[PDB]
Amino acid sequence: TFIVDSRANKTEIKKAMRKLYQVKAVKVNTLIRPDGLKKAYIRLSAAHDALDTANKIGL
Amino acid sequence: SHHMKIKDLREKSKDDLLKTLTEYKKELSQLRVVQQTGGAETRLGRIRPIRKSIARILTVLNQNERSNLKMFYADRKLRCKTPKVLRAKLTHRRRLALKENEKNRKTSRQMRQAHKFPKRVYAVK
Amino acid sequence: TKGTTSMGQRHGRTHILCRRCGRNSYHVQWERCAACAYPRASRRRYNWSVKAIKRRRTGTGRCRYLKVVNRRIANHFKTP
Amino acid sequence: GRKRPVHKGITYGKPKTSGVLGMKLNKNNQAVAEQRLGKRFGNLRVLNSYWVNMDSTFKWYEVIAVDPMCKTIRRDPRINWIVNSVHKHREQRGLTSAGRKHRGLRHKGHKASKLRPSYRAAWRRNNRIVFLRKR
Amino acid sequence: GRFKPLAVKKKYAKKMNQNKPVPYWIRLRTGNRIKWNEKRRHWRRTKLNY
Amino acid sequence: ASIKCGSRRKARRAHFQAPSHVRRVLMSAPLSKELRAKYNVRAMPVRKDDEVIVKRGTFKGREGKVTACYRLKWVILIDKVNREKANGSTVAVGIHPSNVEITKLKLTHHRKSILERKDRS
Amino acid sequence: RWHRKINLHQKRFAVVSALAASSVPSLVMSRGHRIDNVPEVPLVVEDSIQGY
RNA sequence: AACGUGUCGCGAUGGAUGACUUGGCUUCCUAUUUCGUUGAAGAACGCAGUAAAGUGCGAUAAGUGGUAUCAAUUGCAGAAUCAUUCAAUUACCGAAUCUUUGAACGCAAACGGCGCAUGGGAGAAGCUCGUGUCAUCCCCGUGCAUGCCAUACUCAGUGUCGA
RNA sequence: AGAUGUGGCCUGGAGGUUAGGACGAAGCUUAUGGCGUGAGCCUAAGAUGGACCGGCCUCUAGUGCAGAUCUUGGUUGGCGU
RNA sequence: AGACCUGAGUGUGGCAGGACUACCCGCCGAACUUAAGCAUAUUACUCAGCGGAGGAAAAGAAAACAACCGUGAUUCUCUCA
Ligand SMILES: NC[C@@H]1O[C@H](O[C@H]2[C@@H](O)[C@H](O[C@@H]3[C@@H](O)[C@H](N)C[C@H](N)[C@H]3O[C@H]3O[C@H](CO)[C@@H](O)[C@H](O)[C@H]3N)O[C@@H]2CO)[C@H](N)[C@@H](O)[C@@H]1O
Ligand SMILES: [Mg+2]
Ligand SMILES: [Mg+2]
Ligand SMILES: [Mg+2]
Ligand SMILES: [Mg+2]
Ligand SMILES: [Mg+2]
Ligand SMILES: [Mg+2]
Ligand SMILES: [Mg+2]
Ligand SMILES: [Mg+2]
Repeated sequence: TFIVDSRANKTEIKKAMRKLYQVKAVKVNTLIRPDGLKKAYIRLSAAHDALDTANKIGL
Repeated sequence: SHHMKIKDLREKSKDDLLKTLTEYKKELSQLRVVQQTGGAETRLGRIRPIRKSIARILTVLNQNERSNLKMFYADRKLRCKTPKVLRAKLTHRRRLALKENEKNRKTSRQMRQAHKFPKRVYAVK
Repeated sequence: TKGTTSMGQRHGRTHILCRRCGRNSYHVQWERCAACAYPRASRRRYNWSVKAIKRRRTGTGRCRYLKVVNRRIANHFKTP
Repeated sequence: GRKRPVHKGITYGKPKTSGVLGMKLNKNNQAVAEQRLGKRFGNLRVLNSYWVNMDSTFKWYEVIAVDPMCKTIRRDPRINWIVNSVHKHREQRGLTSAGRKHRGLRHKGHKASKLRPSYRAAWRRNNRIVFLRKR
Repeated sequence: GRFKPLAVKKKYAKKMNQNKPVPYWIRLRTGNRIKWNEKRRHWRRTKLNY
Repeated sequence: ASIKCGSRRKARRAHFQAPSHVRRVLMSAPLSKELRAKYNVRAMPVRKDDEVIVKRGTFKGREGKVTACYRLKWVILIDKVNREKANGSTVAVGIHPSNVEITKLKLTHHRKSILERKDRS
Repeated sequence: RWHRKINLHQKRFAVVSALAASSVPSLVMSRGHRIDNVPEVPLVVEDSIQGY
């Protein structure tokens, strides 16, 4: 789950989740919040562990 | 801490300046995760010195692009295809106004009467 | 009746927000703003209300460019 | 003539201001022709016009305009004054020859004393209550 | 209801992020003027009508 | 600075709405007469870490080192000039630099360039 | 009306009258001035003070 | 008696008066003093370690550059050096940045919408001898409102000729 | 009703003069008396205040309240109804 | 075939559009009011409305005034009045 910029589509969020983070997004479900921000749920490709990515990010 | 001085930053090339811009956009992006997951007040708090040094790399990159493009259109007779972002921005009214190579244009007779009868300096006693 | 009961019969919106005016003055059936006359190129300005003239005037907002161009003229368009 | 555009010919108030059809505009049609050109072709500075032809319905005027951004006009001394931005719409302010006609500036002496430089320039001058300082 | 334009949703989102109180350290500055927020909007008392 | 003029309302506005480079000159202190007589300068803008002695107030006759020039509060902070709160914790008490003369200067080669500029010789 | 205009002779005859009364030492003294040690009224000094 | 009434002393309620005044109002003066398609004024949304409003600024976002100043800012944190520049801070200004709009101008519009040319990008399918290349899809730049002036090619006309 | 006179009183500021104030100015308070026909002035006491101000001669004006279904703020009987 | 004339289409280089509008230029243009009524007249060739510039604008270089012993572009001031 990431806050992304509110003027990106789901295709360019997948391509940024490949160049920053060396993982493969199979499904992005975006959501412009009542805060005003766009939140994306980004499911990884089951060849990539979610905790192993989230430790490298650190959270 | 890490803080790009601009005097050692203007001596870089266009490739090394971009390579240290991705270096510092990446370091800012992994402090936006410690700004959301708690964060010690020392690691966080390098957010201004990074974000103002990104502003120094981009102002060296952009001042080197307008310098190498203003010296691409004033070089020769290509100054009709000069894009208007590079032209001398004045007031809108001052660009349309008559230049002073113009506007002192005068008739062959108006030149003669200022040469046959010029305004004299004189006194009185 | 015309008092309390008829207040509940008011359902829609006459005006929505103006894309230019800023205000809740854009008429929906007649596509025109009650306050800045948008989409007309000129804005509403009437000397029978100078108090409204003094509210939509230069300097009531931010003046992003008249800040910079007034000192460009005051410093006589200097250039190194 | 000028039909007064009151709704349905109905107008109000004092009977001197009741007429609709016999009223006449205070600008001649040559000035009105020059203003319709220059309000329509904004990049051109019109200087004066002249009578061409009449019909029973229409009058025609050739209005001479000049392009102020043309490099010929800017470099030519006897026409480059038109490029200065005080002549931007000479027609809309009564500064052409037909404008100076309906202002009365064909006359100079005792026939124009109420209207030199303008009627408003003489109205203001003749009616402003002057307060001298020590009086 | 469900339909809103996104430009109305983003104006309604600004007013949620403005509806927060003055923090306490504002009240401890030198030339202080602000005790409370004077613009605390409540959804029932005053209507935005976007 | 030239704050004083004919109009009080304008003079008293340019004092209390002064930038911190104007507030530095306005927050000046005299020099001690063994130090005024050396540099031939009569007063000096106060820096941090230069030593002063206090001449007006309840803290008059107190020496010490300047630890903060708090220009927003128009005051100075000497370490040796302080008191305690209800907790027993100590807090530094502000003095205006009028009430204070300098007994040692903190010198840099931008501060040694102000003394050569104000040198009356 | 802020400013007033006074006749030219009546401004001159008022400057003269206030100038005549400076010679009277009773009127200079009854106006506040401490002239108790002054040599003479009208006091007149030399022009060496115009070079101090 | 009780209630009540009156007078003084002390309390409360109330927020006048005085003193104060970084504000208004009025007058007078000095200029290489007058915005915008090179996108203005206005409107919108954002930007701080902490930040609602306001101020300042624009994804370089409470600012970057340069000059002058010469050790702060300070509510609390943080911070190479503790100061001939190359990192205080403030003031000033030449170099820049300047989101979405708006005359608003590719077409629309209670749509963060959709084009036609053109260039760049990314590209886990294919093809290639993991590299390259890369179909749709998806991003980004630029050109394109209309009128007019000048201009250098393609035309229309049983307009007048002409072979 | 009205006119007029007043070395008649009072308030803000200005020109002059003469003086007060941290040993306590302005303001406020009154079973504080004094004296003026009166408008008013002055003293005293504050177990009040905390920094400005008086008198006289001239000059000037946004200069004197009890009521305008007066304006604005507050309070009150009705009423613990 | 070609020309000339009158019109098109694109390419290229430009410009106009909105803001301000105190003053100023062009138009448009009232009524309350005053006349102790009211209609001419007055308010006023003013308010409001529309268009257009500038640092000022507008005017200006005699188809002028005069009737003199003559004057000499415009603008403004005092006066004329
Ligand atoms: N005394 C009544 C007041 O008089 C004031 O005005 C007075 C004077 O200011 C005013 O004087 C005017 C003068 O101002 C103006 N500049 C010129 C005029 N010549 C003067 O008038 C003068 O001459 C006339 C006759 O010519 C006399 O009738 C008049 O009394 C005299 N003052 O005439 C009034 C006579 O005293 C105000 N109008 C006003 O405050 C009030 O009516
Ligand atoms: Mg005249
Ligand atoms: Mg559009
Ligand atoms: Mg009064
Ligand atoms: Mg316009
Ligand atoms: Mg009236
Ligand atoms: Mg009447
Ligand atoms: Mg008007
Ligand atoms: Mg002119």
